[PDB]
Amino acid sequence: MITKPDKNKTRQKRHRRVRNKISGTAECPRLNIFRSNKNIYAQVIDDVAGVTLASASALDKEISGGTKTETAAAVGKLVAERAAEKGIKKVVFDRGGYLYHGRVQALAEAARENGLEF
Amino acid sequence: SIYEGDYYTYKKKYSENQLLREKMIIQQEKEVKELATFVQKAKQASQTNHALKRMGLERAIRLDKKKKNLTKRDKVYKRVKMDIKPNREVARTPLKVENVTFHYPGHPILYKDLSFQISGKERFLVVGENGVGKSTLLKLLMGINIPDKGKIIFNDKTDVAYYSQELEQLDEEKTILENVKSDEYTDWKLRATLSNFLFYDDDVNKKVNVLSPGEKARIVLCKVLLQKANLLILDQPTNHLDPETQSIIGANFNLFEGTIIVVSHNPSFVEQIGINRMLILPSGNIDNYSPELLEYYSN
Amino acid sequence: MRVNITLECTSCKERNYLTNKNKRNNPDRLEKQKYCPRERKVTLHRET
Amino acid sequence: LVPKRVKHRREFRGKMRGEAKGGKEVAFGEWGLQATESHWITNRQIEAARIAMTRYMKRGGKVWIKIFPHKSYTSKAIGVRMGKGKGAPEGWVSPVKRGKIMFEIAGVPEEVAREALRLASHKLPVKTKIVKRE
Amino acid sequence: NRLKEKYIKEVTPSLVEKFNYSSVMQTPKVDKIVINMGVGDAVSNAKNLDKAVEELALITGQKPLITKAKKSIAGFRLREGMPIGAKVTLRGERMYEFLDKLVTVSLPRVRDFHGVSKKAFDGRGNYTLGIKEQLIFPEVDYDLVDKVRGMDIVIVTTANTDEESRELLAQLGMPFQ
Amino acid sequence: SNGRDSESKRLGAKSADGQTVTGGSILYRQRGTKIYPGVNVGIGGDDTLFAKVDGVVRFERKGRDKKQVSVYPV
Amino acid sequence: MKQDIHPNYQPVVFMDSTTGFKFLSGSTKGSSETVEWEDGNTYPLLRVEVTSDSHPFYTGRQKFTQADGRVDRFNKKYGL
RNA sequence: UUCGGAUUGCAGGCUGCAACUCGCCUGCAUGAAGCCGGAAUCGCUAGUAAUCGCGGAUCAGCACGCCGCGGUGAAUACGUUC
RNA sequence: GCGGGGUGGAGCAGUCAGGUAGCUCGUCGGGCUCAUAACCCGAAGGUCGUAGGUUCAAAUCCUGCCCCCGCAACCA
RNA sequence: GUGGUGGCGAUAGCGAGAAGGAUACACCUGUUCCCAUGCCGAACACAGAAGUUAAGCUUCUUAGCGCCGAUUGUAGUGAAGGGUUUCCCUUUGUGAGAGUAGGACGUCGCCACG
RNA sequence: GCGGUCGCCUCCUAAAAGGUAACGGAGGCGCCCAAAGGUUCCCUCAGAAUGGUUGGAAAUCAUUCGAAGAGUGUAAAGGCAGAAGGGAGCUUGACUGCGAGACCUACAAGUCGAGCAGGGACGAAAGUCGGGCUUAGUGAUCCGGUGGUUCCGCAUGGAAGG
RNA sequence: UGAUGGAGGUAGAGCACUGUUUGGACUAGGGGCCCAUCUCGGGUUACCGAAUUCAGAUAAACUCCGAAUGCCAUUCAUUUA
Ligand SMILES: Nc1ncnc2c1ncn2[C@@H]1O[C@H](COP(=O)(O)OP(=O)(O)OP(=O)(O)O)[C@@H](O)[C@H]1O
Ligand SMILES: [K+]
Ligand SMILES: [K+]
Ligand SMILES: [K+]
Ligand SMILES: [K+]
Ligand SMILES: [K+]
Ligand SMILES: [K+]
Ligand SMILES: [K+]
Ligand SMILES: [K+]
Ligand SMILES: [K+]
Ligand SMILES: [Mg+2]
Ligand SMILES: [Mg+2]
Ligand SMILES: [Mg+2]
Ligand SMILES: [Mg+2]
Ligand SMILES: [Mg+2]
Ligand SMILES: [Mg+2]
Ligand SMILES: [Mg+2]
Ligand SMILES: [Mg+2]
Ligand SMILES: [Mg+2]
Ligand SMILES: [Mg+2]
Ligand SMILES: [Mg+2]
Ligand SMILES: [Mg+2]
Ligand SMILES: [Mg+2]
Ligand SMILES: [Zn+2]
Repeated sequence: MITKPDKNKTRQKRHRRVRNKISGTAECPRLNIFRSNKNIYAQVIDDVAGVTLASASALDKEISGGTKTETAAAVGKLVAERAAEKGIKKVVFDRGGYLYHGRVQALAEAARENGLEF
Repeated sequence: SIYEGDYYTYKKKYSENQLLREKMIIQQEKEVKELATFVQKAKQASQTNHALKRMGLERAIRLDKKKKNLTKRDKVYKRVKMDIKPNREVARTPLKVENVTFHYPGHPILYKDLSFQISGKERFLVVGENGVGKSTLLKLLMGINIPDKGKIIFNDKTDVAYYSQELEQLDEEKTILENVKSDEYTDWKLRATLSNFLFYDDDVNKKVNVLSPGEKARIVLCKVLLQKANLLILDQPTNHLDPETQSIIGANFNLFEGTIIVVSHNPSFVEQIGINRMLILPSGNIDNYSPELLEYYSN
Repeated sequence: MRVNITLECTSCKERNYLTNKNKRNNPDRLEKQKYCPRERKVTLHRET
Repeated sequence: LVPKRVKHRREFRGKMRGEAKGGKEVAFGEWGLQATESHWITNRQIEAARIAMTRYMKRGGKVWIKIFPHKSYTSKAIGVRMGKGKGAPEGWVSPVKRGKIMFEIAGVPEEVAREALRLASHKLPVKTKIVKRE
Repeated sequence: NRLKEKYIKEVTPSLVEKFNYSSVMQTPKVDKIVINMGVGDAVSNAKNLDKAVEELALITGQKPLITKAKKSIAGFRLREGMPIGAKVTLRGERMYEFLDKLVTVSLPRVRDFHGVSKKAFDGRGNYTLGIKEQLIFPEVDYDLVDKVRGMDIVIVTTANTDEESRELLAQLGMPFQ
Repeated sequence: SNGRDSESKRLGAKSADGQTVTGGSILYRQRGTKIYPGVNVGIGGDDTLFAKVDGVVRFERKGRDKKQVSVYPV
Repeated sequence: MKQDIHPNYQPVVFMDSTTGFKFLSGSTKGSSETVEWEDGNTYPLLRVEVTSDSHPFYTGRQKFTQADGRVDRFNKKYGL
């Protein structure tokens, strides 16, 4: 008998504390990141309105696919250009409680390069 | 403090001054106790005794002014305490040296076919002059120098402790406590002995590189003591030690219940230890100790 | 033993800062990277 | 009766107004003694009343002392002027407010119970009345 | 790898059959093994703990974590944080390898070995074995030990019940009394 | 012996709900966060709640059992 | 596993000397003797007199005689 | 300790009606204290002390005691203050 | 309430100024003696009133508590 | 329908039971890789898709607990008065806590795949 | 008169804003920390049951139960489990010049402060940082010491002295 | 003065925390009795009994709760100054 805590629940515990000082406004929306064993998802959300302005994920079919790291990079590029189309430049990066090390780091750097200001 | 005269004159003047200072502090304490005793008498008197209560407060004021001008007696500097005891017992033949010859590569042979045998609980003095091989011989016994010829045999009952001449057994980079660290002793045990060697509290965290030669000598001695060996190979132990600590060293060694191989150019230290046999160098001569030591020195 | 002390700027020998330290815990002179208003930049300040 | 321990040595006298908060009904015994007034009651009074009740009952049946003397009251010795701090704790009391059921009894026939409660009431300072369990 | 092989091949289907598991995921498995060596002698001399740590590392193949007294206890002369007691955690290949070695070599070399206890279960499907003395492990060398000592090995499994735990440990080989 | 006591610290609310205040006005003195800083409200070094901007003061409940002060500019 | 902090670990084969039964497992100790092993791999070999198969308990039969009773001893001694 | 041979386990031998209380002896096994002994105290002046055995009385059996025998074989005595 | 004290059987040190439990008498055993005393030789007897803190470490420093002793507890 | 992500006092919870994985999410396979454990690829990190709904997770049942909680009455109490005035009473306004009727196994949005 | 007290912090008295006395009831302070500060990241307690060498009520280990019953340097109150508790890496913002506006207030003082600039620490960034969970840990002026200073310098230049 | 919105923990009440506390159920555990003593295991007082639980109280320095009033404020209303 031994229990393994739900990794998503542990992530959310950290994510609450992250969100205590990161929040989204119309002119500086929140870039929320979700990471699964298979895929990674990015959303641009305006918490004041509680609406996602733009979104991207490894299921868009506009991403050729590849190693999960480079799939994250493609998601970051896609979301950055979609946000640019909607006129979003500055964002605040919500790492969703993950560690800013791997897939999330690749996605964030992709967004920076493709023109999101953060 | 600067005195005119010689060492004895300084001791005479100094001893008198501390005596006259001590008597002053005694009389100031008596007057304070006298007032204190009266203050207490008033304090415990009936509240109805107005005059005594009044006088008690008046004397309480004098008592306070006395206690504020009362000279503190300087804490007398504590002397070293050594209790060297062997863990095991000496044998009748602690050390066997037979036909041992040694020469430093490129230099004349110091001794040829040197053969001696110690008896146990014996005070063995390695006499000689400067640069004659005294320290070389002791290094030979420990194993630092391998004999060119001969053999050196230690009985299995013999534990050896070595005090080198030049204080080469300390890590200057480490602290006092780190130097004395041993697998056989716990922390508080180390501190208690270091306090016996006048290293108090955070004085043990000091780097060995900042200590004086005399303070370092105490650390080396402390290492020797902590071994609890039954054979003591000491190379000029009293060197760097203040005159008070030297007498303590000699007196405690005299009572040491083990074999002592010692080298010392200090006549007082050897007398306290009470040498039994002296080995003269370079002319190997195992001899009974006596004032004939002067004859060898003269010759 | 905790005592008040002064941090002097090494570059200009200016006694810019006052602080305190425990002598026993920090026997050696305290050294900090502090802003020197006279030189208007961060410099090494050592206790004196 | 004395509390084993007290958080504070000295305590306010307090005020007694209105009915008792709780304990106005008989809980364990068949019969109970209800206070019709409000008054302090000392451990001595409680003990005297209890002894009287038990003696009459002949160790037959059970006796509950609903009240307990939590509060402590201090006093000043004769010849001591006002001031210089509160007095030392002298005794223990229970502030009893009308409607409280001070004592309960069971295991005894009705007439014995009434007489036993009558003796206890005479020992106490408050006016009382007998109450039957419902 | 032998013990893992034995587990997956024989033990897993056998437990499935006996305990009528709907999916193989329900199969209990040895989750981890924690070997704990409680050294109160460190207070008298830290080198006892040091040598105990060295022996434990040789036994386990992993450097042990030197656990510390979370609370100061005057009864044992224990000050809080005192490094008393060590532990090592083994998972996967190292876990299986050590367990197999225990079953085959370390266990027989115990003096008058009458088997292992059959009641030392927490009640959740996790077992513990109390080794009274070292020198049973081949890596101790029977001479390096200056002071003999013991240890407690905690086998934590995914089993819910001591019954499933007992069967699994027996299948992997456990000389129960 | 008793007879000692520290000076009262005049804690509590310094601005009423629905009152217009200027930036930096102290809204609430406290030990610890008895009430929390809401919108446009900062918490000082010693738990004092002050307005960051001009506006009307509003005390609300932060969830189930916690309070909050906000300053809303008009 | 952190590097350079763990005692050296090496795979090693084990043969029960009494019976020859073989099992491959890792250990810290190394044996100068080495033997081959299926998969065409050589490992240091640690010979052990007693193993699980060798140990009587696993087999289910016990070597020990369990001693003799005193009644039987008396009869044997006195021919009774 | 290849010193020491106590205690202990097992197995035997005798004597005797009988060896537990409670005999002596044997073999195997075990291997105790003991590293020359504080204050103090004892015997002995030559075939003596020291040391080595042998016999005998009592006696079914049972002595480290007693009686006796021989083997080897010293040191010291200035002196009578205590 | 003001002080003084709790260390081997007794009287005392040590405590200020942390490292190591002592001195005097006594008790026990053995000597010497015809015997006793004295005397001589060995041995025992306390973890420092107690409980907590401080410290690497407490008889020693801090807090409390319990005992014992002297004093006071009301004045024109 | 599921997965992300928020608002609203747990009426959103907890406990118990049942169903599902098409996708999705997860467990799950591994440690060569960035990266890591005061030991452990358990975790974090990364690579990857053999198996499984077993758990988590989702949906559903349940009022056991927790939660919300009307009305009535009462305690207290502002104001105005009285009495035999440490307390008690009357008029007027206000009105709990407790105990209950009951409520409730959530609701309001946005995104992405269906 | 004797005893007690005198400044500061926390609680109750204090009558649900604030304030509020008594020789009223309780306690604390005259510091400590070079991390016990800043920041980024990470973590969640105390106890109980069961099992387990030394090991015992109670040392270390494992599972489960456990919403705080722990901890928060130091009294109490308030507060904190989105941590303010705990751990690690890097650091010195325990910064310089200030400071709209507030609280408190007889005065002198005391408290809080967004924000501006200079130059930085941490962090990918957001952003946080002008000591510590908050509230005690302190003393006017005169006089004197040390350091700096583009200030003055009794005819002028210095100096002495400010 | 009214309307509206707020801050606060008093009266009252309550036991959710902390103290104080009563009775019942059960009981770890502790007590002396004998057997067995290597003091090892009982079996006992309706022996004493922690914790738990049921029921019942109590509080200036207790609170899961919580008034009336008073207080702060409103570009508010009426009257007034
Ligand atoms: N490492 C060495 N290499 C070469 N020669 C040496 C060495 N050590 C010593 N010697 C020589 O050995 C001779 C004697 O050696 P040693 O060091 O024992 O002198 P000593 O007896 O200690 O004299 P002292 O201690 O009074 O100065 C010296 O002359 C010295 O020059
Ligand atoms: K009456
Ligand atoms: K016999
Ligand atoms: K005979
Ligand atoms: K994995
Ligand atoms: K599932
Ligand atoms: K529900
Ligand atoms: K830090
Ligand atoms: K309660
Ligand atoms: K109250
Ligand atoms: Mg020399
Ligand atoms: Mg106050
Ligand atoms: Mg502060
Ligand atoms: Mg010998
Ligand atoms: Mg004669
Ligand atoms: Mg003869
Ligand atoms: Mg209600
Ligand atoms: Mg108030
Ligand atoms: Mg009021
Ligand atoms: Mg802190
Ligand atoms: Mg001039
Ligand atoms: Mg002039
Ligand atoms: Mg009340
Ligand atoms: Zn400078």
